[PDB]
Amino acid sequence: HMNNALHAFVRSPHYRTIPSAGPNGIVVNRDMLVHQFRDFYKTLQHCSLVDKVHLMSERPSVEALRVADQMVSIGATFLEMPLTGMEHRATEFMESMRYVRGAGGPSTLASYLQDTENCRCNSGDVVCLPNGIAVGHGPRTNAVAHTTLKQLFEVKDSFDVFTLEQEGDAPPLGDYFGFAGSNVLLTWKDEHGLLAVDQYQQKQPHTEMNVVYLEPGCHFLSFYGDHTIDVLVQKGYERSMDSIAAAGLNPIPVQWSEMDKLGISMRAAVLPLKF
Repeated sequence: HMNNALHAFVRSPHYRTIPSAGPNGIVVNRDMLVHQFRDFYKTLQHCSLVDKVHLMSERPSVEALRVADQMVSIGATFLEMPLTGMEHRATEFMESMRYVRGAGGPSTLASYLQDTENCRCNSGDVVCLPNGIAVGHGPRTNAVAHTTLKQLFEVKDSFDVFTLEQEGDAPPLGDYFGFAGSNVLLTWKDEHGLLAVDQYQQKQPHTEMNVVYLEPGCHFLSFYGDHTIDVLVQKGYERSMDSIAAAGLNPIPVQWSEMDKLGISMRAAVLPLKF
């Protein structure tokens, strides 16, 4: 066991402003929610995924829990997202950057995507792979972003940038499509994961991939980068947990019902910074 130098920033929920119901109308239990987040923070603390967990101060909007939206880390680059859809979150991202700097992190973030005209990109649509990234193309991440990410990182000699075309109702790619261990592909069993898997296996047909089919809705957390086998799995998805352990991985159950109902994946609630 060795320390991966990965730092995870999260923001605790503001109890007073937790909505009573999620975007679809299902009931949300704020007492359960703050319970689950404290347990989630403690789970991140003792596992192989991250090294150090940093808690950030409360803000009066449940959107501020989506700390992953601010940036994505590709290699040693901390790539800022364009603010075209989230101008109202500038002051939040700001405050988050003070926590990053205070922990010994970067002084600034790379502004390539912010300096590129008409570039739309969502951090969840970028998924880190063995020697490259898979980027979803669809309702959040447009083709300029794919063009820009390729010139930023693609190396044909190798670092691949796979474009995976998404349907209009696809969630961010990383919510249902991920990597674990050395060569394990994690994907949801719905139209979105199955399409992404069909596309990715054609673009990379040379290294055979162990595809693990999770149940649709099974929130999971695993970022490739030591090939640790720890994968956070939403508590309640029994068969998914079986599928993950059937592939030599370590499924770690996390109670996530209330953040699930809020529309916030575990991935969205953790800002992982590859120091």
